[PDB]
Amino acid sequence: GMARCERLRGAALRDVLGQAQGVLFDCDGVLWNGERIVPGAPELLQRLARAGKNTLFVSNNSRRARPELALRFARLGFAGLRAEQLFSSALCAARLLRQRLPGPPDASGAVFVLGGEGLRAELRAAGLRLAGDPGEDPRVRAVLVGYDEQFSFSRLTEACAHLRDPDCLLVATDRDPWHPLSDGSRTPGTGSLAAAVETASGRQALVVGKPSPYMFQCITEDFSVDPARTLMVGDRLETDILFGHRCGMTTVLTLTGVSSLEEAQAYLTAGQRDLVPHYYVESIADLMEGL
Amino acid sequence: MARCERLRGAALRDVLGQAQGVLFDCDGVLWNGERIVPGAPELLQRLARAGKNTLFVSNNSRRARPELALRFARLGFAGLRAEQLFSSALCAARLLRQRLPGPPDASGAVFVLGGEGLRAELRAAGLRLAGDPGEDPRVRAVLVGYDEQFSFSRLTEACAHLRDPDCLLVATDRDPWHPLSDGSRTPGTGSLAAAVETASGRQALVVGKPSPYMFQCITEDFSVDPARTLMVGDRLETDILFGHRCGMTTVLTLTGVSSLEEAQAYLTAGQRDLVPHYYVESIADLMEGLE
Ligand SMILES: Cc1ncc(CCP(=O)(O)O)c(CO)c1O
Ligand SMILES: Cc1ncc(CCP(=O)(O)O)c(CO)c1O
Ligand SMILES: [Mg+2]
Ligand SMILES: [Mg+2]
Repeated sequence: GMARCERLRGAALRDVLGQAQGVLFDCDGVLWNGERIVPGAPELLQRLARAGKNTLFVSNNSRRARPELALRFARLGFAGLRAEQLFSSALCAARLLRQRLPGPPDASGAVFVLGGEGLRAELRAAGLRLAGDPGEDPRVRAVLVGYDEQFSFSRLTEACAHLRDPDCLLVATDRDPWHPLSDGSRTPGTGSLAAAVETASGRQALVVGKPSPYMFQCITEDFSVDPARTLMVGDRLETDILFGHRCGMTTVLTLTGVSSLEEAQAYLTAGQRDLVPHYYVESIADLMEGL
Repeated sequence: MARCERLRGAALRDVLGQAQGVLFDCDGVLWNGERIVPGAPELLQRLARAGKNTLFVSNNSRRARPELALRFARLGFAGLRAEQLFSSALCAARLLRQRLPGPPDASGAVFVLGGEGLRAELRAAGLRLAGDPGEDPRVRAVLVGYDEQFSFSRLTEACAHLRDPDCLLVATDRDPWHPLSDGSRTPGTGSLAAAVETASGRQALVVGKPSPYMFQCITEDFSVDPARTLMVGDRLETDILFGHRCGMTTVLTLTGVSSLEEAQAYLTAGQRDLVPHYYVESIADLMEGLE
Protein backbone atom coordinates (compact mmCIF):
# COMPACT_ATOMS: atom_id res chain seq x y z
CA GLY A 1 0.00 0.00 0.00
CA MET A 2 0.96 3.66 0.42
CA ALA A 3 3.45 4.00 3.27
CA ARG A 4 2.13 5.60 6.46
CA CYS A 5 5.23 5.25 8.61
CA GLU A 6 3.48 3.13 11.25
CA ARG A 7 5.54 1.87 14.16
CA LEU A 8 6.10 -1.86 13.68
CA ARG A 9 5.02 -3.59 16.89
CA GLY A 10 2.86 -6.44 18.16
CA ALA A 11 0.47 -8.00 15.67
CA ALA A 12 1.64 -5.85 12.78
CA LEU A 13 5.19 -7.04 13.46
CA ARG A 14 4.11 -10.68 13.69
CA ASP A 15 2.11 -10.51 10.47
CA VAL A 16 4.80 -8.72 8.48
CA LEU A 17 7.60 -11.05 9.55
CA GLY A 18 5.68 -14.31 9.24
CA GLN A 19 4.62 -13.22 5.76
CA ALA A 20 8.18 -12.56 4.63
CA GLN A 21 10.52 -15.05 3.00
CA GLY A 22 13.48 -12.85 3.86
CA VAL A 23 14.98 -9.51 4.84
CA LEU A 24 17.42 -7.15 3.15
CA PHE A 25 19.48 -5.25 5.70
CA ASP A 26 21.49 -2.16 4.97
CA CYS A 27 24.63 -2.37 7.12
CA ASP A 28 25.94 0.96 8.39
CA GLY A 29 23.44 2.59 10.73
CA VAL A 30 21.48 -0.66 11.01
CA LEU A 31 23.75 -3.49 12.16
CA TRP A 32 26.48 -1.23 13.53
CA ASN A 33 27.80 2.30 14.04
CA GLY A 34 31.56 2.37 13.63
CA GLU A 35 32.96 -0.41 15.81
CA ARG A 36 29.95 -0.29 18.13
CA ILE A 37 27.40 -2.83 16.94
CA VAL A 38 23.72 -2.10 17.41
CA PRO A 39 22.78 -4.09 20.53
CA GLY A 40 20.81 -7.18 19.56
CA ALA A 41 21.62 -7.19 15.86
CA PRO A 42 23.71 -10.36 16.09
CA GLU A 43 20.94 -12.15 18.00
CA LEU A 44 18.28 -11.03 15.51
CA LEU A 45 20.11 -12.42 12.50
CA GLN A 46 20.43 -15.78 14.21
CA ARG A 47 16.77 -16.02 15.17
CA LEU A 48 15.84 -15.09 11.59
CA ALA A 49 17.84 -18.09 10.41
CA ARG A 50 16.00 -20.42 12.78
CA ALA A 51 12.66 -19.12 11.50
CA GLY A 52 13.87 -20.11 8.04
CA LYS A 53 13.91 -16.58 6.71
CA ASN A 54 16.65 -15.68 4.26
CA THR A 55 18.86 -12.65 4.88
CA LEU A 56 20.82 -10.54 2.42
CA PHE A 57 22.88 -7.39 2.95
CA VAL A 58 23.44 -4.16 1.06
CA SER A 59 25.94 -1.38 1.56
CA ASN A 60 27.02 1.68 -0.39
CA ASN A 61 30.36 1.38 1.38
CA SER A 62 33.03 0.85 -1.27
CA ARG A 63 35.95 0.63 1.12
CA ARG A 64 35.99 -3.11 1.80
CA ALA A 65 36.08 -5.83 -0.81
CA ARG A 66 33.75 -8.74 -0.16
CA PRO A 67 36.31 -10.90 1.72
CA GLU A 68 37.22 -8.23 4.26
CA LEU A 69 33.56 -7.30 4.65
CA ALA A 70 32.84 -10.96 5.43
CA LEU A 71 35.62 -10.88 8.01
CA ARG A 72 34.12 -7.74 9.50
CA PHE A 73 30.80 -9.47 10.05
CA ALA A 74 32.62 -12.37 11.65
CA ARG A 75 34.84 -10.26 13.91
CA LEU A 76 31.89 -8.20 15.18
CA GLY A 77 29.71 -11.11 16.32
CA PHE A 78 27.53 -12.05 13.33
CA ALA A 79 27.79 -15.80 12.96
CA GLY A 80 27.03 -18.11 10.05
CA LEU A 81 27.16 -15.55 7.25
CA ARG A 82 28.48 -16.29 3.78
CA ALA A 83 30.21 -13.74 1.59
CA GLU A 84 27.67 -14.38 -1.18
CA GLN A 85 25.07 -12.68 1.00
CA LEU A 86 26.95 -9.40 0.95
CA PHE A 87 26.24 -6.91 -1.82
CA SER A 88 28.24 -3.71 -1.58
CA SER A 89 28.31 -0.91 -4.13
CA ALA A 90 31.90 -1.95 -4.82
CA LEU A 91 30.87 -5.50 -5.63
CA CYS A 92 28.01 -4.38 -7.86
CA ALA A 93 30.30 -1.84 -9.53
CA ALA A 94 32.72 -4.60 -10.46
CA ARG A 95 29.86 -6.73 -11.73
CA LEU A 96 28.53 -4.02 -14.01
CA LEU A 97 31.99 -3.24 -15.34
CA ARG A 98 32.43 -6.93 -16.15
CA GLN A 99 29.04 -6.99 -17.92
CA ARG A 100 29.82 -3.90 -20.00
CA LEU A 101 33.48 -4.66 -20.70
CA PRO A 102 33.32 -8.31 -21.73
CA GLY A 103 34.80 -8.77 -25.16
CA PRO A 104 36.91 -10.94 -27.45
CA PRO A 105 40.61 -11.03 -26.72
CA ASP A 106 41.79 -7.58 -27.94
CA ALA A 107 38.64 -6.07 -26.44
CA SER A 108 40.01 -5.70 -22.93
CA GLY A 109 40.59 -2.29 -21.44
CA ALA A 110 41.59 -0.76 -18.14
CA VAL A 111 39.40 0.83 -15.50
CA PHE A 112 40.52 4.15 -14.03
CA VAL A 113 39.47 4.09 -10.38
CA LEU A 114 38.96 7.01 -8.05
CA GLY A 115 38.83 4.99 -4.84
CA GLY A 116 40.62 2.97 -2.19
CA GLU A 117 42.42 -0.35 -2.15
CA GLY A 118 39.30 -2.29 -1.21
CA LEU A 119 37.49 -1.06 -4.31
CA ARG A 120 40.46 -1.91 -6.51
CA ALA A 121 40.67 -5.41 -5.06
CA GLU A 122 36.96 -5.92 -5.69
CA LEU A 123 37.45 -5.01 -9.35
CA ARG A 124 40.44 -7.35 -9.71
CA ALA A 125 38.57 -10.26 -8.16
CA ALA A 126 36.10 -9.88 -11.02
CA GLY A 127 38.89 -10.10 -13.58
CA LEU A 128 39.14 -6.39 -14.38
CA ARG A 129 42.39 -4.63 -15.26
CA LEU A 130 43.09 -1.33 -13.49
CA ALA A 131 44.97 1.75 -14.63
CA GLY A 132 47.93 2.49 -12.36
CA ASP A 133 48.48 -1.20 -11.71
CA PRO A 134 51.95 -2.56 -12.52
CA GLY A 135 52.66 -3.06 -16.20
CA GLU A 136 51.44 -1.89 -19.57
CA ASP A 137 48.33 0.28 -19.18
CA PRO A 138 45.66 -0.63 -21.75
CA ARG A 139 43.30 1.93 -23.25
CA VAL A 140 41.07 3.19 -20.46
CA ARG A 141 37.53 2.08 -21.28
CA ALA A 142 35.92 3.12 -17.98
CA VAL A 143 36.12 5.62 -15.13
CA LEU A 144 34.78 4.47 -11.77
CA VAL A 145 34.08 6.99 -9.02
CA GLY A 146 33.91 5.63 -5.49
CA TYR A 147 34.73 6.83 -2.00
CA ASP A 148 38.16 8.33 -2.62
CA GLU A 149 40.03 9.78 0.35
CA GLN A 150 42.87 10.56 -2.06
CA PHE A 151 40.59 12.64 -4.26
CA SER A 152 42.46 15.54 -5.88
CA PHE A 153 42.09 18.17 -8.58
CA SER A 154 44.91 16.37 -10.33
CA ARG A 155 43.01 13.08 -10.52
CA LEU A 156 39.71 14.75 -11.31
CA THR A 157 41.50 16.20 -14.32
CA GLU A 158 42.77 12.76 -15.26
CA ALA A 159 39.34 11.15 -14.98
CA CYS A 160 38.02 13.84 -17.30
CA ALA A 161 40.80 13.23 -19.81
CA HIS A 162 39.65 9.63 -20.09
CA LEU A 163 36.02 10.68 -20.31
CA ARG A 164 36.73 12.93 -23.32
CA ASP A 165 36.37 9.67 -25.23
CA PRO A 166 32.61 9.24 -25.52
CA ASP A 167 33.12 5.43 -25.64
CA CYS A 168 34.60 5.53 -22.12
CA LEU A 169 32.02 4.59 -19.48
CA LEU A 170 31.37 6.63 -16.37
CA VAL A 171 30.26 4.52 -13.42
CA ALA A 172 29.79 5.53 -9.79
CA THR A 173 29.35 3.20 -6.83
CA ASP A 174 26.61 5.38 -5.30
CA ARG A 175 25.33 8.95 -4.78
CA ASP A 176 25.39 9.14 -0.98
CA PRO A 177 26.31 12.79 -0.36
CA TRP A 178 27.98 12.39 3.06
CA HIS A 179 28.30 10.08 6.07
CA PRO A 180 28.36 10.60 9.84
CA LEU A 181 31.48 9.64 11.79
CA SER A 182 31.97 8.61 15.41
CA ASP A 183 33.12 12.05 16.60
CA GLY A 184 29.98 13.65 15.13
CA SER A 185 31.70 15.02 12.05
CA ARG A 186 30.80 14.15 8.47
CA THR A 187 32.78 12.78 5.57
CA PRO A 188 31.98 13.54 1.94
CA GLY A 189 30.39 10.63 0.06
CA THR A 190 30.73 9.28 -3.47
CA GLY A 191 27.74 11.44 -4.37
CA SER A 192 29.77 14.62 -3.94
CA LEU A 193 32.72 13.24 -5.90
CA ALA A 194 30.47 11.92 -8.65
CA ALA A 195 28.86 15.36 -8.79
CA ALA A 196 32.29 16.85 -9.48
CA VAL A 197 33.28 14.30 -12.10
CA GLU A 198 29.89 14.48 -13.85
CA THR A 199 29.88 18.25 -13.85
CA ALA A 200 33.45 18.49 -15.09
CA SER A 201 33.09 15.84 -17.80
CA GLY A 202 29.64 16.89 -18.95
CA ARG A 203 28.47 13.33 -18.41
CA GLN A 204 25.85 11.29 -16.62
CA ALA A 205 27.11 8.40 -14.53
CA LEU A 206 25.64 4.93 -14.32
CA VAL A 207 25.07 4.52 -10.59
CA VAL A 208 25.00 0.95 -9.26
CA GLY A 209 24.25 1.38 -5.56
CA LYS A 210 21.06 2.17 -3.68
CA PRO A 211 18.66 3.59 -4.51
CA SER A 212 19.56 2.41 -8.02
CA PRO A 213 17.64 -0.76 -8.94
CA TYR A 214 20.85 -2.28 -10.29
CA MET A 215 21.99 -3.26 -6.81
CA PHE A 216 18.78 -5.25 -6.48
CA GLN A 217 19.39 -6.77 -9.92
CA CYS A 218 22.74 -8.12 -8.74
CA ILE A 219 20.85 -9.75 -5.90
CA THR A 220 18.11 -11.35 -8.02
CA GLU A 221 20.75 -12.83 -10.34
CA ASP A 222 22.28 -14.66 -7.36
CA PHE A 223 19.19 -15.63 -5.35
CA SER A 224 15.44 -16.10 -5.80
CA VAL A 225 13.94 -13.00 -4.23
CA ASP A 226 10.26 -12.06 -4.32
CA PRO A 227 10.11 -8.32 -3.59
CA ALA A 228 6.57 -8.82 -2.24
CA ARG A 229 7.85 -11.23 0.40
CA THR A 230 11.01 -9.25 1.23
CA LEU A 231 11.59 -6.54 3.83
CA MET A 232 14.05 -3.77 3.06
CA VAL A 233 15.52 -2.50 6.34
CA GLY A 234 17.63 0.65 6.39
CA ASP A 235 18.45 3.83 8.27
CA ARG A 236 18.45 6.31 5.38
CA LEU A 237 15.31 7.54 3.64
CA GLU A 238 16.83 8.93 0.49
CA THR A 239 18.79 5.76 -0.29
CA ASP A 240 17.47 2.74 1.64
CA ILE A 241 13.72 3.43 1.75
CA LEU A 242 13.48 4.84 -1.77
CA PHE A 243 15.39 1.74 -2.87
CA GLY A 244 12.80 -0.49 -1.21
CA HIS A 245 9.96 1.35 -2.95
CA ARG A 246 11.54 1.14 -6.42
CA CYS A 247 12.12 -2.59 -5.90
CA GLY A 248 8.60 -3.31 -4.64
CA MET A 249 9.51 -4.45 -1.15
CA THR A 250 8.17 -3.44 2.22
CA THR A 251 10.28 -0.78 3.83
CA VAL A 252 11.33 -0.43 7.44
CA LEU A 253 13.17 2.61 8.73
CA THR A 254 15.33 2.01 11.77
CA LEU A 255 16.32 4.98 13.94
CA THR A 256 19.85 3.94 14.93
CA GLY A 257 21.36 5.74 11.94
CA VAL A 258 21.19 8.85 9.77
CA SER A 259 17.45 9.48 9.39
CA SER A 260 14.93 10.47 12.04
CA LEU A 261 11.26 9.75 12.61
CA GLU A 262 10.40 13.43 12.17
CA GLU A 263 12.26 13.62 8.85
CA ALA A 264 10.17 10.73 7.55
CA GLN A 265 6.92 12.27 8.77
CA ALA A 266 7.80 15.49 6.99
CA TYR A 267 8.05 13.61 3.71
CA LEU A 268 4.69 12.05 4.57
CA THR A 269 2.75 15.28 5.09
CA ALA A 270 4.65 16.64 2.08
CA GLY A 271 3.16 13.82 0.01
CA GLN A 272 6.50 12.47 -1.21
CA ARG A 273 5.35 8.88 -0.92
CA ASP A 274 8.54 7.25 -2.19
CA LEU A 275 10.53 8.74 0.71
CA VAL A 276 8.19 7.49 3.44
CA PRO A 277 8.80 4.12 5.13
CA HIS A 278 5.88 1.70 5.44
CA TYR A 279 7.03 1.01 8.99
CA TYR A 280 9.67 1.97 11.52
CA VAL A 281 11.43 0.60 14.59
CA GLU A 282 13.80 2.17 17.13
CA SER A 283 16.22 -0.71 16.54
CA ILE A 284 16.21 -3.79 14.37
CA ALA A 285 16.44 -5.48 17.77
CA ASP A 286 12.78 -4.54 18.27
CA LEU A 287 11.98 -6.93 15.40
CA MET A 288 12.64 -9.88 17.72
CA GLU A 289 9.33 -9.49 19.58
CA GLY A 290 7.91 -11.15 16.47
CA LEU A 291 9.84 -14.41 16.88
CA MET B 1 14.43 37.91 -30.10
CA ALA B 2 17.89 36.73 -31.17
CA ARG B 3 18.30 35.22 -34.63
CA CYS B 4 22.06 34.63 -34.46
CA GLU B 5 22.57 36.37 -37.79
CA ARG B 6 26.17 37.14 -38.69
CA LEU B 7 27.05 40.76 -37.96
CA ARG B 8 28.51 42.17 -41.16
CA GLY B 9 28.23 45.15 -43.49
CA ALA B 10 25.55 47.72 -42.67
CA ALA B 11 24.23 45.95 -39.57
CA LEU B 12 27.65 46.09 -37.89
CA ARG B 13 27.94 49.86 -38.36
CA ASP B 14 24.45 50.47 -36.99
CA VAL B 15 24.82 48.28 -33.91
CA LEU B 16 28.18 49.72 -32.84
CA GLY B 17 27.20 53.37 -33.30
CA GLN B 18 24.09 52.67 -31.22
CA ALA B 19 26.02 51.45 -28.17
CA GLN B 20 27.61 53.36 -25.28
CA GLY B 21 30.23 50.67 -24.98
CA VAL B 22 31.07 46.99 -25.14
CA LEU B 23 31.36 44.42 -22.40
CA PHE B 24 34.08 41.96 -23.31
CA ASP B 25 34.54 38.54 -21.86
CA CYS B 26 38.28 37.87 -21.71
CA ASP B 27 39.24 34.25 -22.38
CA GLY B 28 38.09 33.18 -25.83
CA VAL B 29 37.52 36.76 -26.90
CA LEU B 30 40.66 38.84 -26.39
CA TRP B 31 43.06 35.91 -26.15
CA ASN B 32 43.53 32.17 -25.95
CA GLY B 33 46.30 31.44 -23.50
CA GLU B 34 49.29 33.60 -24.39
CA ARG B 35 48.10 34.03 -27.98
CA ILE B 36 46.07 37.23 -28.32
CA VAL B 37 43.30 37.38 -30.90
CA PRO B 38 44.76 39.17 -33.93
CA GLY B 39 43.22 42.64 -34.08
CA ALA B 40 41.86 42.68 -30.54
CA PRO B 41 44.32 45.25 -29.17
CA GLU B 42 43.70 47.39 -32.25
CA LEU B 43 39.94 47.04 -31.80
CA LEU B 44 39.98 48.38 -28.24
CA GLN B 45 41.96 51.45 -29.26
CA ARG B 46 39.57 52.24 -32.10
CA LEU B 47 36.68 51.74 -29.69
CA ALA B 48 38.11 54.23 -27.18
CA ARG B 49 38.96 56.83 -29.82
CA ALA B 50 35.43 56.48 -31.18
CA GLY B 51 34.34 57.40 -27.65
CA LYS B 52 32.92 54.02 -26.71
CA ASN B 53 33.51 52.79 -23.18
CA THR B 54 34.94 49.32 -22.70
CA LEU B 55 34.55 47.10 -19.68
CA PHE B 56 35.67 43.55 -19.15
CA VAL B 57 34.09 40.62 -17.37
CA SER B 58 35.68 37.31 -16.54
CA ASN B 59 34.70 34.29 -14.50
CA ASN B 60 38.39 33.61 -14.02
CA SER B 61 39.12 33.64 -10.29
CA ARG B 62 42.88 33.08 -10.47
CA ARG B 63 44.15 36.63 -10.80
CA ALA B 64 43.66 39.57 -8.48
CA ARG B 65 42.88 42.85 -10.21
CA PRO B 66 46.50 44.10 -10.18
CA GLU B 67 47.89 41.01 -11.97
CA LEU B 68 45.00 40.98 -14.43
CA ALA B 69 45.87 44.58 -15.28
CA LEU B 70 49.47 43.51 -15.95
CA ARG B 71 48.29 40.71 -18.18
CA PHE B 72 46.39 43.16 -20.40
CA ALA B 73 49.40 45.46 -20.68
CA ARG B 74 51.93 42.69 -21.25
CA LEU B 75 49.77 41.20 -24.01
CA GLY B 76 49.44 44.52 -25.86
CA PHE B 77 46.30 46.13 -24.45
CA ALA B 78 47.43 49.61 -23.44
CA GLY B 79 45.79 52.44 -21.53
CA LEU B 80 43.44 50.26 -19.50
CA ARG B 81 42.32 51.22 -16.01
CA ALA B 82 42.07 48.59 -13.28
CA GLU B 83 38.53 49.76 -12.58
CA GLN B 84 37.47 48.43 -15.99
CA LEU B 85 38.28 44.86 -14.99
CA PHE B 86 35.64 42.69 -13.29
CA SER B 87 36.55 39.10 -12.34
CA SER B 88 34.56 36.57 -10.30
CA ALA B 89 37.26 36.84 -7.65
CA LEU B 90 36.66 40.59 -7.42
CA CYS B 91 32.86 40.42 -7.11
CA ALA B 92 33.10 37.43 -4.75
CA ALA B 93 35.15 39.59 -2.39
CA ARG B 94 32.65 42.40 -2.81
CA LEU B 95 29.68 40.17 -2.00
CA LEU B 96 31.27 38.57 1.04
CA ARG B 97 31.98 42.05 2.33
CA GLN B 98 28.33 43.08 1.76
CA ARG B 99 26.91 39.99 3.48
CA LEU B 100 29.31 39.99 6.44
CA PRO B 101 29.29 43.73 7.36
CA GLY B 102 26.53 43.12 9.91
CA PRO B 103 26.53 45.54 12.84
CA PRO B 104 28.05 43.12 15.31
CA ASP B 105 31.65 44.17 15.97
CA ALA B 106 32.34 40.41 15.92
CA SER B 107 33.75 39.78 12.45
CA GLY B 108 34.82 36.37 11.10
CA ALA B 109 37.11 34.78 8.50
CA VAL B 110 36.54 33.25 5.07
CA PHE B 111 37.73 29.73 4.26
CA VAL B 112 38.94 29.85 0.66
CA LEU B 113 39.22 26.97 -1.77
CA GLY B 114 41.37 28.72 -4.36
CA GLY B 115 44.75 30.19 -5.27
CA GLU B 116 46.67 33.21 -4.03
CA GLY B 117 45.04 35.52 -6.56
CA LEU B 118 41.60 34.77 -5.12
CA ARG B 119 42.76 35.14 -1.52
CA ALA B 120 44.59 38.30 -2.50
CA GLU B 121 41.40 39.77 -3.91
CA LEU B 122 39.55 39.19 -0.62
CA ARG B 123 42.38 40.70 1.44
CA ALA B 124 42.22 43.79 -0.77
CA ALA B 125 38.58 44.11 0.26
CA GLY B 126 39.44 43.93 3.97
CA LEU B 127 38.36 40.34 4.65
CA ARG B 128 40.36 38.00 6.90
CA LEU B 129 41.17 34.46 5.75
CA ALA B 130 41.41 31.10 7.49
CA GLY B 131 44.95 29.78 7.28
CA ASP B 132 46.40 33.27 7.50
CA PRO B 133 48.89 34.03 10.29
CA GLY B 134 47.40 34.60 13.73
CA GLU B 135 44.24 33.83 15.64
CA ASP B 136 41.72 32.20 13.33
CA PRO B 137 38.31 33.84 13.86
CA ARG B 138 35.03 31.97 13.53
CA VAL B 139 34.72 30.92 9.89
CA ARG B 140 31.65 32.80 8.70
CA ALA B 141 31.86 31.82 5.03
CA VAL B 142 33.23 29.24 2.62
CA LEU B 143 34.20 30.47 -0.84
CA VAL B 144 34.59 28.02 -3.71
CA GLY B 145 36.86 29.14 -6.55
CA TYR B 146 39.14 27.57 -9.12
CA ASP B 147 41.22 25.48 -6.74
CA GLU B 148 44.04 23.39 -8.17
CA GLN B 149 44.77 22.24 -4.60
CA PHE B 150 41.29 20.78 -4.23
CA SER B 151 41.41 17.71 -2.03
CA PHE B 152 39.12 15.32 -0.18
CA SER B 153 40.83 16.67 2.90
CA ARG B 154 39.93 20.26 2.12
CA LEU B 155 36.45 19.31 0.96
CA THR B 156 35.91 17.70 4.34
CA GLU B 157 36.99 20.88 6.14
CA ALA B 158 34.71 23.07 4.06
CA CYS B 159 31.81 20.86 5.14
CA ALA B 160 32.80 21.13 8.80
CA HIS B 161 32.52 24.89 8.61
CA LEU B 162 29.25 24.59 6.70
CA ARG B 163 27.66 22.53 9.51
CA ASP B 164 27.13 25.93 11.06
CA PRO B 165 23.98 27.14 9.24
CA ASP B 166 25.07 30.78 9.70
CA CYS B 167 28.16 30.09 7.58
CA LEU B 168 27.73 31.25 3.98
CA LEU B 169 28.45 29.20 0.89
CA VAL B 170 29.61 31.31 -2.04
CA ALA B 171 31.05 30.22 -5.38
CA THR B 172 32.95 32.31 -7.90
CA ASP B 173 31.09 30.76 -10.84
CA ARG B 174 29.51 27.53 -12.12
CA ASP B 175 31.65 27.01 -15.20
CA PRO B 176 31.90 23.22 -15.46
CA TRP B 177 35.23 23.12 -17.31
CA HIS B 178 37.63 25.08 -19.54
CA PRO B 179 39.65 24.24 -22.67
CA LEU B 180 43.43 24.65 -22.62
CA SER B 181 45.93 25.48 -25.36
CA ASP B 182 47.05 21.87 -25.80
CA GLY B 183 43.41 20.83 -26.21
CA SER B 184 42.94 19.26 -22.78
CA ARG B 185 40.31 20.26 -20.24
CA THR B 186 40.55 21.37 -16.66
CA PRO B 187 37.62 21.07 -14.25
CA GLY B 188 35.90 24.37 -13.50
CA THR B 189 34.67 25.92 -10.29
CA GLY B 190 31.26 24.51 -11.17
CA SER B 191 32.51 20.99 -10.61
CA LEU B 192 34.12 21.98 -7.33
CA ALA B 193 30.98 23.83 -6.23
CA ALA B 194 28.94 20.75 -7.12
CA ALA B 195 31.06 18.67 -4.74
CA VAL B 196 30.82 21.18 -1.88
CA GLU B 197 27.10 21.73 -2.37
CA THR B 198 26.38 18.02 -2.53
CA ALA B 199 28.46 17.08 0.52
CA SER B 200 27.25 20.03 2.58
CA GLY B 201 23.63 19.74 1.44
CA ARG B 202 23.69 23.40 0.54
CA GLN B 203 23.11 25.81 -2.33
CA ALA B 204 25.86 28.26 -3.18
CA LEU B 205 25.40 31.94 -3.91
CA VAL B 206 26.98 32.18 -7.33
CA VAL B 207 28.65 35.48 -8.11
CA GLY B 208 29.93 35.08 -11.66
CA LYS B 209 28.13 34.90 -14.99
CA PRO B 210 25.45 34.17 -15.82
CA SER B 211 24.38 35.39 -12.38
CA PRO B 212 23.23 39.03 -12.57
CA TYR B 213 25.40 39.99 -9.58
CA MET B 214 28.32 40.42 -11.96
CA PHE B 215 26.31 43.18 -13.61
CA GLN B 216 25.39 44.67 -10.25
CA CYS B 217 29.10 45.13 -9.49
CA ILE B 218 29.41 46.95 -12.80
CA THR B 219 26.41 49.26 -12.39
CA GLU B 220 27.57 50.46 -8.97
CA ASP B 221 30.84 51.59 -10.54
CA PHE B 222 29.56 52.93 -13.84
CA SER B 223 26.38 54.16 -15.46
CA VAL B 224 25.51 51.40 -17.89
CA ASP B 225 22.40 51.27 -20.05
CA PRO B 226 21.97 47.58 -20.89
CA ALA B 227 19.94 48.55 -23.96
CA ARG B 228 22.91 50.45 -25.41
CA THR B 229 25.53 47.93 -24.23
CA LEU B 230 27.07 45.07 -26.21
CA MET B 231 27.89 41.83 -24.43
CA VAL B 232 30.64 40.02 -26.32
CA GLY B 233 31.62 36.53 -25.20
CA ASP B 234 32.57 33.09 -26.47
CA ARG B 235 30.42 30.98 -24.18
CA LEU B 236 26.70 30.56 -24.65
CA GLU B 237 25.76 29.20 -21.25
CA THR B 238 27.53 32.01 -19.36
CA ASP B 239 28.35 35.02 -21.58
CA ILE B 240 25.31 35.04 -23.86
CA LEU B 241 22.88 33.98 -21.14
CA PHE B 242 24.40 36.67 -18.92
CA GLY B 243 23.83 39.15 -21.72
CA HIS B 244 20.13 38.32 -22.03
CA ARG B 245 19.42 38.28 -18.29
CA CYS B 246 20.91 41.78 -18.09
CA GLY B 247 18.97 43.03 -21.11
CA MET B 248 21.94 43.74 -23.36
CA THR B 249 22.65 42.82 -26.93
CA THR B 250 24.65 39.68 -27.40
CA VAL B 251 27.51 38.92 -29.76
CA LEU B 252 29.03 35.47 -29.89
CA THR B 253 32.57 35.30 -31.20
CA LEU B 254 33.85 31.96 -32.49
CA THR B 255 37.44 32.13 -31.24
CA GLY B 256 36.55 30.26 -28.06
CA VAL B 257 34.48 27.55 -26.45
CA SER B 258 31.17 27.74 -28.31
CA SER B 259 30.51 26.97 -31.96
CA LEU B 260 28.05 28.38 -34.44
CA GLU B 261 26.23 25.04 -34.59
CA GLU B 262 25.83 24.87 -30.79
CA ALA B 263 24.13 28.26 -30.87
CA GLN B 264 21.94 27.21 -33.79
CA ALA B 265 21.04 24.05 -31.88
CA TYR B 266 19.75 26.14 -28.96
CA LEU B 267 17.86 28.22 -31.52
CA THR B 268 15.93 25.26 -32.89
CA ALA B 269 15.35 24.01 -29.34
CA GLY B 270 13.64 27.33 -28.62
CA GLN B 271 15.93 28.37 -25.78
CA ARG B 272 16.10 32.07 -26.58
CA ASP B 273 18.16 32.98 -23.54
CA LEU B 274 21.04 30.94 -24.97
CA VAL B 275 20.93 32.31 -28.53
CA PRO B 276 23.17 35.24 -29.52
CA HIS B 277 21.65 38.22 -31.34
CA TYR B 278 24.70 38.35 -33.57
CA TYR B 279 27.95 36.47 -34.09
CA VAL B 280 31.38 37.04 -35.60
CA GLU B 281 34.32 34.79 -36.42
CA SER B 282 36.56 37.14 -34.43
CA ILE B 283 36.04 40.35 -32.51
CA ALA B 284 38.44 41.71 -35.13
CA ASP B 285 35.55 41.69 -37.59
CA LEU B 286 33.97 44.44 -35.48
CA MET B 287 36.51 46.94 -36.85
CA GLU B 288 34.84 46.95 -40.27
CA GLY B 289 32.20 49.13 -38.62
CA LEU B 290 34.69 51.71 -37.36
CA GLU B 291 37.48 54.06 -38.49
C1 LIG C 1 32.94 5.43 2.96
C2 LIG C 1 31.50 5.06 3.12
N1 LIG C 1 30.77 4.81 2.03
C3 LIG C 1 29.48 4.48 2.14
C4 LIG C 1 28.88 4.40 3.40
C5 LIG C 1 27.45 4.02 3.53
C6 LIG C 1 27.22 2.70 4.16
P1 LIG C 1 25.55 2.00 4.25
O1 LIG C 1 24.73 2.70 5.29
O2 LIG C 1 25.68 0.50 4.64
O3 LIG C 1 24.87 2.12 2.86
C7 LIG C 1 29.63 4.67 4.55
C8 LIG C 1 29.01 4.58 5.90
O4 LIG C 1 29.60 5.27 6.94
C9 LIG C 1 30.98 5.01 4.39
O5 LIG C 1 31.78 5.28 5.47
C1 LIG D 1 40.18 28.93 -13.94
C2 LIG D 1 39.31 29.57 -14.97
N1 LIG D 1 38.16 30.11 -14.57
C3 LIG D 1 37.35 30.70 -15.45
C4 LIG D 1 37.70 30.75 -16.79
C5 LIG D 1 36.80 31.42 -17.75
C6 LIG D 1 37.13 32.85 -17.92
P1 LIG D 1 36.17 33.87 -19.07
O1 LIG D 1 36.13 33.27 -20.45
O2 LIG D 1 36.88 35.26 -19.11
O3 LIG D 1 34.74 34.05 -18.51
C7 LIG D 1 38.90 30.21 -17.24
C8 LIG D 1 39.26 30.28 -18.68
O4 LIG D 1 40.50 29.80 -19.06
C9 LIG D 1 39.73 29.59 -16.30
O5 LIG D 1 40.94 29.02 -16.67
MG1 LIG E 1 23.02 3.03 6.33
MG1 LIG F 1 35.31 33.10 -22.36
